[PDB]
Amino acid sequence: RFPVVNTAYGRVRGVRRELNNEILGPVVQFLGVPYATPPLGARRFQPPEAPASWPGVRNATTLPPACPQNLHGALPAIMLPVWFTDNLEAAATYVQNQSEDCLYLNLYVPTSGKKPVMLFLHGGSYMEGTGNMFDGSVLAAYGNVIVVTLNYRLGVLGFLSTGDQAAKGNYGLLDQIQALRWLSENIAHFGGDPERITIFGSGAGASCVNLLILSHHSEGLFQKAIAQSGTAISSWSVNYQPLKYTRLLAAKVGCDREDSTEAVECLRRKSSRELVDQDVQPARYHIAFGPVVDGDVVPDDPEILMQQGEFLNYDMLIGVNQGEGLKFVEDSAESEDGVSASAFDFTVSNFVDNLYGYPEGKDVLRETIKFMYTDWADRDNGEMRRKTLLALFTDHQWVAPAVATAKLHADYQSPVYFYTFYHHCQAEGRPEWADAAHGDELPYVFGVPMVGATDLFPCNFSKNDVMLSAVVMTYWTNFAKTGDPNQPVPQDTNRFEEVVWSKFNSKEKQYLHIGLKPRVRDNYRANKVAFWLELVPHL
Amino acid sequence: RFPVVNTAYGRVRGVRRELNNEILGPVVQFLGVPYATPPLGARRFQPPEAPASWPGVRNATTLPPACPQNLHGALPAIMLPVWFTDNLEAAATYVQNQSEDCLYLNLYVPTSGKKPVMLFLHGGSYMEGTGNMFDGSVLAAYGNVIVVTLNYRLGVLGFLSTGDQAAKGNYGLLDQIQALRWLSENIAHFGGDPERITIFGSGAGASCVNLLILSHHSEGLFQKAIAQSGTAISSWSVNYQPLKYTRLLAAKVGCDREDSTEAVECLRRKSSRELVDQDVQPARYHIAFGPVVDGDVVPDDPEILMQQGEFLNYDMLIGVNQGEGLKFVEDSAESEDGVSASAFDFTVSNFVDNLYGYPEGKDVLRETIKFMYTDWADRDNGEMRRKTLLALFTDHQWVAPAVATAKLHADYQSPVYFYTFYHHCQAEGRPEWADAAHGDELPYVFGVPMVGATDLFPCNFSKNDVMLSAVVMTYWTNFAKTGDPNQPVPQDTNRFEEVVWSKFNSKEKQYLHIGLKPRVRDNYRANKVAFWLELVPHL
Amino acid sequence: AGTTYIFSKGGGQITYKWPPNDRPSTRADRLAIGFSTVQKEAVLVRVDSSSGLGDYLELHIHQGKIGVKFNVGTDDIAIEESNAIINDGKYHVVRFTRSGGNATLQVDSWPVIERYPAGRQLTIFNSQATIIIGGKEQGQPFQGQLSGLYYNGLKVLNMAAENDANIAIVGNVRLVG
Amino acid sequence: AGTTYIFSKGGGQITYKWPPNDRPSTRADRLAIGFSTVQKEAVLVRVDSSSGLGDYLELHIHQGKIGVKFNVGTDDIAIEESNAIINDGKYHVVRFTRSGGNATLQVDSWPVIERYPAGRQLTIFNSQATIIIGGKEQGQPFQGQLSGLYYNGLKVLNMAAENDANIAIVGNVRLVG
Ligand SMILES: *[C@@H]1O[C@H](CO)[C@@H](O)[C@H](O)[C@H]1NC(C)=O
Ligand SMILES: *[C@@H]1O[C@H](CO)[C@@H](O)[C@H](O)[C@H]1NC(C)=O
Ligand SMILES: *[C@@H]1O[C@H](CO)[C@@H](O)[C@H](O)[C@H]1NC(C)=O
Ligand SMILES: *[C@@H]1O[C@H](CO)[C@@H](O)[C@H](O)[C@H]1NC(C)=O
Ligand SMILES: *[C@@H]1O[C@H](CO)[C@@H](O)[C@H](O)[C@H]1NC(C)=O
Ligand SMILES: *[C@@H]1O[C@H](CO)[C@@H](O)[C@H](O)[C@H]1NC(C)=O
Ligand SMILES: [Ca+2]
Ligand SMILES: [Ca+2]
Repeated sequence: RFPVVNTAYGRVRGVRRELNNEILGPVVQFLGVPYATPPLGARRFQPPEAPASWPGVRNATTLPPACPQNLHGALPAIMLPVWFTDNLEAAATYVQNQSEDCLYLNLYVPTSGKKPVMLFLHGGSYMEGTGNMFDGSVLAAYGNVIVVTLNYRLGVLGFLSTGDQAAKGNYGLLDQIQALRWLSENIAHFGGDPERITIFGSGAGASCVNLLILSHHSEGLFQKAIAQSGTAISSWSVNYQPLKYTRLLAAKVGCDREDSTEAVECLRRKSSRELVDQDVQPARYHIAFGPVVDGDVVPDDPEILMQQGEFLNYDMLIGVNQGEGLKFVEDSAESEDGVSASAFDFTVSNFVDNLYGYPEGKDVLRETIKFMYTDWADRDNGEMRRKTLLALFTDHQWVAPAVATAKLHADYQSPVYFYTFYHHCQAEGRPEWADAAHGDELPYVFGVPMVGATDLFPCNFSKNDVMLSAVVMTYWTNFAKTGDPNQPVPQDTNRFEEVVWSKFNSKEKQYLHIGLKPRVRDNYRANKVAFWLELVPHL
Repeated sequence: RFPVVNTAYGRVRGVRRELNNEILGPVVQFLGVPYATPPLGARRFQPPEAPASWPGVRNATTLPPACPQNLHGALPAIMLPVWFTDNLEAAATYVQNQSEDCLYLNLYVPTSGKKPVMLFLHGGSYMEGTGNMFDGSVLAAYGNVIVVTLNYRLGVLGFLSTGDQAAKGNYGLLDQIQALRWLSENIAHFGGDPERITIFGSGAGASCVNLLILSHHSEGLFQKAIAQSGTAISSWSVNYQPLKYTRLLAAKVGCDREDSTEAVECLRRKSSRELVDQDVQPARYHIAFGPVVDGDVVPDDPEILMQQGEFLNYDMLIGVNQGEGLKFVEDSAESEDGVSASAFDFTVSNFVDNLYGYPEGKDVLRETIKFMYTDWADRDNGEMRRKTLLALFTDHQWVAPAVATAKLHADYQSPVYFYTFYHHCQAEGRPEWADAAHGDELPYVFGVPMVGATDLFPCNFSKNDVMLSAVVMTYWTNFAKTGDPNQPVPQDTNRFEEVVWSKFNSKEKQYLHIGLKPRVRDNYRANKVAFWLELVPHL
Repeated sequence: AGTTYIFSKGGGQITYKWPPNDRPSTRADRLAIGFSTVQKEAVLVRVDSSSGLGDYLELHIHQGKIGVKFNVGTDDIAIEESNAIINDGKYHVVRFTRSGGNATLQVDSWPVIERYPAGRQLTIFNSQATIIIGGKEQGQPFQGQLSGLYYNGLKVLNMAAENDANIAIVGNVRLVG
Repeated sequence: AGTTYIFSKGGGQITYKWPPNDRPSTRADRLAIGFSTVQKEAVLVRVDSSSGLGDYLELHIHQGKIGVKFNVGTDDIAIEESNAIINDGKYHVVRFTRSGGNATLQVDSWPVIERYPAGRQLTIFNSQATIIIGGKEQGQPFQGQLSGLYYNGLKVLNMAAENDANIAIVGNVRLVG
């Protein structure tokens, strides 16, 4: 049918699309309901407002337009998910209707009371992506939960700031908070539960989730959180010099005033497409436009705030993949042997210069992190140097910040569940030596194996992948239901039945090792994590 | 019988003691044959000369006297073998007839050509020990080799020096070289082969071996060297500040004249008992009286000398044990747990000040060697901090120098065989957590388990101990015979039959893991060895 | 006066122990209590965090003047009704509104005493563990009558009288009526 | 005056390969060889270390002057007999004795020439591998007659005449008689 549900601002008409598979029940999709006023003119570069009531019934059947972006331009290719960089054309297929009016969200209701809600905060980086790429319909049909995927302002229109009061910034975070408010005060009509709202995202979008924890704006909106392959303390999570890039963009676009307010007004006079297409290149392993520490949404740097217990006890599910810096070694990934020492030292030196660059001492730090990240039992392998470089990038950017934030969240008696992903979808262009890369868990979480390969994921999915996906969404939906991945639904079609996930205590850093052969392990890369967290600050 | 042989300086009558075991033949012992004139008067602090011919037949049946030494004094207790300090009162039984004319030696002839000779250099440190303790008669009758032991000047009478030509020093090394010359020119009569002379020793004596290789004086005397648990490049192998300790001793003993010749002449008129019994304290992990770089016996710094290939291509057999710094953790061996957290950064700190003490930087070195030598999966174990402290001392003082010397000797194409000893005799006074300590391989090399427990080794020897002693004795005797541990004699009375001991190439550092489960491994503690050889210099 | 619990000779303590998996944290705190006593020095209401966390809330009468002292992590902030005598033996109600570091105290209908601390102050009360009423363990036992305890949406004496599974009264603290 | 190997048109070379397990390293070197030739520029005796090590000893005739250049590790110390001409067709015998860095070169009965290089110098000739006579592979082919090549108690030419296993003959080397 075409079910109609009345919201607090009007009435919307959904659909009743039935899934390709058999065991999955029908799913009702309200694709394209709005949650804020479209920031088109003077409301641009301002926090969003509540929507406007409409008379009658509004169609919700087609995917809403995406926010303005430039996929075929100059984007940070090191932080984007691998499946998004590989399938760039199939990704740009979705972002074709780009327009400044994009603040719409899609809900996937399924067909033990009110169903929990799971918001998905997408975004490999802050300059690209849209919510229509992830068909959260298999997940809703499996876990009996309501998946909500939103669209928020990205790039210049959502994160431009000057530090002053003329342009505070963090308009994307405010859009996400407005969407959370809309879900909190409207999901009861759809059968959802406004008291069991989880937020889960991958990549830098997960960073938003973390940045949505240290903000007093989102106090009672959501109860849990699932941050996978993302943190608020990595190098590319927040922007610390927003004026240096805002002035650069203003100068390149045509008007660079010395007054913040008039420059902001001049930018507001520009079109939404002219300033998106403009190329502003940030420093390596950083971001140009992103969340900015101002005092309203992000009171201070996320490292300081989360150390002194500035959060309100959200159940948390953190995790990382095994090797995520697959694009760190990409200039030397198509050779018979790996990286020669003359190039390994060059890459490590460039790494140190770009990230640390501390003038106090660098001839000591470079040597010690060269010595640590090499296996002396097989020193002259060459081929197994790409592995150590990949491990270096994965450990510094993803594993260490994730472990640090898990320890900090678990030091204030808030539940933390740590996971590590090893299995990956067997693609065509993915190298055999490489392992599960950045964002290589999204197909499994969303039920792509149980619905068949799509344009974004062209891999051949066997029965092993189907079982792993079923187990992964079982864990995620159990966490959404109660906050413990083991209690609601016992594991069923295997080595997944007898493994019990345990919390992440700081003293005993227990975690679960999701993969072909699961196990509740005791410490993940304790040597390198301790190196990056406890030794490098002393050098 | 009571055999008599005609040496170049006369005739000596020997005894024919028969060994207790039923698998060993008779052994002819010639004990006390002199090899140099007795340095009592003006010959003190002078290099030795050849002996004087004696008419008639000399009775060589009783053990010769030992050199002067103050056992109940301030001996360096770190470098001494464990069994020596444990049975210190029993060891003093052998050294009771201390006389200044101690320059004697004793041979243990057995009864496929001629017989090889194996000289043994004793001395845990440079101020103690005598050759009568090691009754090398079980080894002689097993491998059909002629085992020779000697006495050389130790301590002040042996290694006193000032720097100039007044007292060059290294008189103990010259006594050892004189003994080697006596064996070279007189061993043919006894039935030995004067061109197959191995020279082996454990502890500081092994250091003498590694200083008899880089020495111009000993060119054609020997051909092979077995240096077990000892190097010439460690901190306590040579003395780089002889003048300070010599002047302090001269002042303490009664005369410190501002001219070196006058002080030396005054010292030459003083009795041995009143200057041996002094108390001269060296800096920690160093020696007061020892070999000195002068230009005659040790041409230059052994670390610099051996990097430029200043050796004459001697076959080599180096070895270490698992944990040899058992006396490093001595203040925390009678505690239920291991060491405290504040007691782990105190021992390491004192280690750093005593050994390195660089003013350029020590807060970088201390932190990195404190981070490296700890188990991060058991960060608060306690016991696995005593273990890591023992491993730290063993790696710095015994394993890294041994690997460096083996690499620098195999770079110039000289057959080097590396071994690591793990099994040990279960003693009474040693801790249960401990492993094979310093000098715990000597009973097996000398066949003590095959003759029964003695006063020096009161341990309980099972069949495994006897089998291991036979195996290591067979390996040593094969090396003495042909320079190849496995060539002449196959293993006999086990997993030792099918293991083939390979060379030690500087690219693939193969070695034999001697123990209850022998197997030719590939790299011994590659991480810590590379840390001490290649990273610490950069800091 | 609501559910009146008396404190007789010898003192006592009533404790609400939060469930281990449902410990709450909040930016803003609310407190209300009607007390009747004559004790010059005592402790009425104490709120503690879990193990290792120094954040606490304390209601204490010093020199006959009731005051609220909270430590949210940075420093202790204490506000007192200095210009009023409360230990006259009558029923006196008090309310305490906490937001960030700012705190307002109201007594009956008397003028409100407000406090706006200067500088950077923390705002989160981290992982509350127990509500302590009586103050005997601290060193200032309370002898009197208490009624109407409201704390951040929780009526402590009400569910204490309702025999909740996580409430324990040790001592001579008796219910009035 | 013993075994004589005569080079012919084109050139020749004699290579002695020490066994891999018995390569000697010596602090003293002796090289005696009798020669007869009229070539102005050539190399007669070349002794090399194993692979990697730069130790070498080279006896060469250049501009009518016979000289030996050896690298023991520090610098190529070369001593040359300059006040004489030897490639006049007459038979000659040359001896070279080396100890440490010090060298002594003698030819026939003329007074010996001594080289005493100054400064700290290395001494040990590490891991001699092969002996090259004629220098066909060195770059200067040698044409003439050679006899009695005595090297540290070893006679290479004498062993060559008895079909030594390690001796290799390549080129136009001919044996007289
Ligand atoms: C959308 O609205 C139009 C307006 O009349 C209606 O005709 C149509 O049925 C609706 N649904 C669609 C197009 O799916
Ligand atoms: C995967 O499927 C595609 C299309 O069915 C096929 O061409 C390919 O050979 C399969 N196997 C792979 C990619 O390993
Ligand atoms: C030598 O020793 C034997 C055996 O003890 C003894 O009989 C003999 O008298 C000794 N002779 C001398 C000269 O000491
Ligand atoms: C050695 O072991 C045997 C048992 O095999 C035992 O009888 C004997 O007492 C032990 N000796 C010592 C000194 O413990
Ligand atoms: C606390 O008082 C300060 C003083 O100006 C004010 O800025 C702040 O907003 C107050 N706190 C809250 C949560 O309003
Ligand atoms: C070479 O001659 C000098 C000067 O006589 C001498 O000092 C040096 O010891 C000699 N070298 C050797 C190796 O004998
Ligand atoms: Ca706090
Ligand atoms: Ca050399």
